[PDB]
Amino acid sequence: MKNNQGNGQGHNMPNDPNRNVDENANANSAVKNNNNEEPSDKHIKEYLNKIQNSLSTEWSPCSVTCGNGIQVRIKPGSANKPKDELDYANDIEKKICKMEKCSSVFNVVNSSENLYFQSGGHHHHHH
Repeated sequence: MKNNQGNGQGHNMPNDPNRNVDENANANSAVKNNNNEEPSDKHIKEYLNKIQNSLSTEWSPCSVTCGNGIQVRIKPGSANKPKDELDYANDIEKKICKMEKCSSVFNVVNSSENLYFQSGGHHHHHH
């Protein structure tokens, strides 16, 4: 039988009552499908750097639903040469390919591709 509050929660950062809980709403909008939107330049240009570290000669899928697909990889001719000296404007070889299933006759859900859009979580909004 004690009348003292005690340590309880203890030292901690203050909460934000002003901030509203829109996480539930965000989850509903955190999923997209049946979209024919082409990949962004930011996404495409970052890919060059993303695979830059592991750049090699290989033919990759178009990776598009209704836009001119493009894959950029080291040119086979320059494959023998060190990759470090190879650059996008110097020896990188690329090709174009359009999606065959872009006949606009059958819907193609992109729910399976949603994971890419989401970072596997969500961040709250402050102020």
